[PDB]
Amino acid sequence: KLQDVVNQNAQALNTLVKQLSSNFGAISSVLNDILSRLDPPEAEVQIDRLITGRLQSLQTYVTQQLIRAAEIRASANLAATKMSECVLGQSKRVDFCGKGYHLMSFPQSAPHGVVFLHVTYVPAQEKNFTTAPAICHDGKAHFPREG
Amino acid sequence: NLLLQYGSFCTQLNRALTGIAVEQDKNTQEVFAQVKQIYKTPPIKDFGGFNFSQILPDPSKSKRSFIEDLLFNKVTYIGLTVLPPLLTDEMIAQYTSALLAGTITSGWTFGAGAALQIPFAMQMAYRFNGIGVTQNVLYENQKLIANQFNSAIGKIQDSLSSTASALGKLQDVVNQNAQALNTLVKQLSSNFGAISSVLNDILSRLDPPEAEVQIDRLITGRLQSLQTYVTQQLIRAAEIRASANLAATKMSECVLGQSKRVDFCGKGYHLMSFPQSAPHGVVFLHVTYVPAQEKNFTTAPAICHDGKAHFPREG
Amino acid sequence: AYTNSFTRGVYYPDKVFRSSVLHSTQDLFLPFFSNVTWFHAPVLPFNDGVYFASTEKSNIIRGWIFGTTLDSKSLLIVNNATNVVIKVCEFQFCNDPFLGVTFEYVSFKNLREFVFKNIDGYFKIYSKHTPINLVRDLPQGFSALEPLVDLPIGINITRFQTLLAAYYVGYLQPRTFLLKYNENGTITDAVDCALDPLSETKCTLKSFTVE
Amino acid sequence: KGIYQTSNFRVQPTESIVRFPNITNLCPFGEVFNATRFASVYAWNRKRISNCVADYSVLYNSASFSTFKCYGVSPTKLNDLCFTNVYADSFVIRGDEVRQIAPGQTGKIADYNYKLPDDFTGCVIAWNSNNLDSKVGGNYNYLYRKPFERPLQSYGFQPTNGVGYQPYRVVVLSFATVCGPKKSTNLVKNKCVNFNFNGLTGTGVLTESNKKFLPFQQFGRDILDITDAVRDPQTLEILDITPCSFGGVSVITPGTNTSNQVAVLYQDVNCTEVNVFQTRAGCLIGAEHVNNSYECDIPIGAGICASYQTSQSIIAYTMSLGAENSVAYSNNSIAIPTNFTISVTTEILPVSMTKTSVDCTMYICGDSTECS
Repeated sequence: KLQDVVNQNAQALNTLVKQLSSNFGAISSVLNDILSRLDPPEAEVQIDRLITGRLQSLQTYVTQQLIRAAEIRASANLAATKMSECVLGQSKRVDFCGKGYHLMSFPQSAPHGVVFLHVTYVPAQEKNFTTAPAICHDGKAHFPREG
Repeated sequence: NLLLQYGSFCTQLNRALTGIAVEQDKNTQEVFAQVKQIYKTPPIKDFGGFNFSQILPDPSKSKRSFIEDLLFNKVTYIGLTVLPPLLTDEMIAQYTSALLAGTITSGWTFGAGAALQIPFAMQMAYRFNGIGVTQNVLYENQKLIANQFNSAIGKIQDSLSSTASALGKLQDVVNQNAQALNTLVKQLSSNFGAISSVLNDILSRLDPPEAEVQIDRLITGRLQSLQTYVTQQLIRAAEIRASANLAATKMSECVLGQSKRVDFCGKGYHLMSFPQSAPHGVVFLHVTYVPAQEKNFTTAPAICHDGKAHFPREG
Repeated sequence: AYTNSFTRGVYYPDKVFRSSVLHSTQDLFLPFFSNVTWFHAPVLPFNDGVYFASTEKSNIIRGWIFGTTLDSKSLLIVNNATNVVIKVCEFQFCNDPFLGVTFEYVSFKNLREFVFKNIDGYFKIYSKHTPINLVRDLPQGFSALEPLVDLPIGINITRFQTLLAAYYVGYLQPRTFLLKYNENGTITDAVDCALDPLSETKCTLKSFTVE
Repeated sequence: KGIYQTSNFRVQPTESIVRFPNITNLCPFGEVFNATRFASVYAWNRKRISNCVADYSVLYNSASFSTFKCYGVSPTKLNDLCFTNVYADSFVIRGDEVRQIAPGQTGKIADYNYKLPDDFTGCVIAWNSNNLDSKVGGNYNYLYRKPFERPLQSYGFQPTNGVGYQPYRVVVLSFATVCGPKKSTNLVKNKCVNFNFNGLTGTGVLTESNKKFLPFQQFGRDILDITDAVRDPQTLEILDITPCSFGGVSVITPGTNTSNQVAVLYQDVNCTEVNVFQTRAGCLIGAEHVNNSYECDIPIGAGICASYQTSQSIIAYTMSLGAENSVAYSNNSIAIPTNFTISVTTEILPVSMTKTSVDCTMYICGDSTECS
């Protein structure tokens, strides 16, 4: 997950920088060429094409950043809840603290994220028994208080 | 030849939609794949009188439960393609049958460790103990609680079968995707200020040094419409993910367990829930204890016997 | 005199087949529940297009002159005993025109409905035969008109005269209609979107059923 | 290790077909070019050529006229063109006047008898008339004196004379309704082809359909106005259009540092169209099917997964959901754990993005005020 988030930020910025090399139908992708090869009244049409291109890219990138920021906040609020419940307490919420009945967890810092060591209790060696839902004594029924 | 001049805009959309497509298998696993074994039901249905023949899979058939086939009946080419789900519905039927067969034969323990057998009335005697009802109230009522729940499952057939609007959310999600792809196709016929939407006729009608400007208007319009569709798809997928994560959370607490969270597992004090698969989604049958007929009594916070005060231990 | 355009003058907009679909379009249509000028038997303009609906036991209405002067300054459309002449010519009619008791073509109990339209330099005709008797006027059922001809002519048609007991005329208006094509590819129903707020809703949902 | 969408592939069309109606209703060229007579050079006579097939390929191929020469058109291309409305003008005159049959000219014909507009787009020709319009008593019908302006005397036209005095049956056709024949071609079925019906270009697998168009209908449309069907204009039969077979081409691999053989997946195509194995997800190639099931290593779709295994190969299999387990339930049996494990288990969550900021003017317009 963390390496994926770092990869997505890298791919987004790497795409965004690569867009500067693209023509968008201008006579060159090098802005300084357009500003020196052609006279301003001619050149401005090509520059307005290139601005329209780069601006569409920037609005794309910012929209991808916002859509991803909403995902990272949904992750951060889930993390904050797991830290409020599962570090600062013992959540009875089954499988909210990794596989098992839950005891405690320890947070660890990580680059752009957090890691939890969840200390779960998981039963292991079982024996199978004859059971009864309650037990008679004097024809009155007795029930277990716990177990 | 012109589309290449616009850079990564043909790549990053295919990447973005692949990022959705990979995640849909993930959402389906985060919800349903919460068990590491496919549990099998026993042949005899001696669940203390609780008739699950309507919610377990029918072996005579796809091997789905009866209440699932109602759901499958109730919910109804030019460059776009729908990839298949990684998990076919005849596998989601096995996962939901495993979750269900575990919940029946073993209650919550198959969420924690190995599945442990426990007789179903002896499980319900815990489910009651978990909502502060002492379990003598279960066995002293077992034949009635069986009849209540059998009857209540009976109303689920009628609720899903007789009413047309019953699956509003799944039909809404299918409808939104239908109208999105329908819009995306309609937009190909839009002029965007070119002399036509028929790209072949533009090339037929005008000199290539001119026709490039007409084609530039169509490419600009269509690409902006594709980005619109992809952005709507990503925003919609973020919502379907928040729904799937909530479903996974419910399946973790409310199928594999008993959530004490009031009005999370539907209304009432929650006992247990049974999942059922549905087209593009999931259904939960939340079984909840709702208190029904109250008498009104005089009360006192605590009582005095010897000048000593006494308080209720567990009441 | 006048009578009700109850539900008439729907025609197939284009040479397209569409099946079990609620396609919606704008064209020159007879607006629903308009009043037609009814004639029992007379110059009439041709404002944009004409819905036309004569019923006669022997089809004595046989010729219509469509043009600018109706005289020697231009379509003579004329049915005869086994043929249908059409030509554009500068020609003439009398102070009381009647029939004695550049193109070419060949073809009460009944009502030979038509719609006549000139648009984009092209003039065209559509038809239905009407199997059902009612002596009063054009029935309250539904029926769509199929095409019969087209010509390019380049003439700014202004008005017309029809020669021979009744005929009816209603001018077309640009409107959005929604059309119920059935399985067989025939129009079974239509909604005039401008008629009433319910029609403005049907043309919003496409569906004939509104929840 | 994984699966990667390397490419998208499309079946290219194997043929191009063009279809139009039966080629009836031609213009009456024999009423002008094959006529028994032609009008005086001072009085050229006009007829009409419109609302017809104008079969100009017959005139462009013809050797009977000395030259069917055009003032503003191509004679071989004219069968593919249309004139707004065509006038056919005809006259008989001495062959010495044949040079006058052109725009921008002088003499008794071109400036005083059979003159033409300076901008006149039209095609003109003549057939030699010493065997057809001259006579040994003199061809007295050769009378000669604004554009087309239909004081004068007969030309000295004769059959035994030289080609200046020998007459010719001259005519020309001027430059909607004067439209040439649209060329049909043979039909094709069940192959991906380009097609062009009456005005309907496209590309697809054509197939004979069971749909029932009304007698006036020519195209079928789907719900989203996708062109779904057509009627053939020569045999009145109705075709479905299926789009040419296309899909993604995903490549399936173990890690490169574990092996180099790869399996290729063509999504949603029949394998015939491309070892080989059909799946509900598409056609799979280079992998091989097995009856066993395993935990899903690389996903294919539709319940199929692939992995690299034993002599090694890429196998593909219906995925296991994990091992199955019947629980030993009864109305009286309980299993209780007697011992336990304290499994420490990791969970990981991202918590922040790279806190980016952008100088949007440096990105859009870096180093230029003229851009800014």
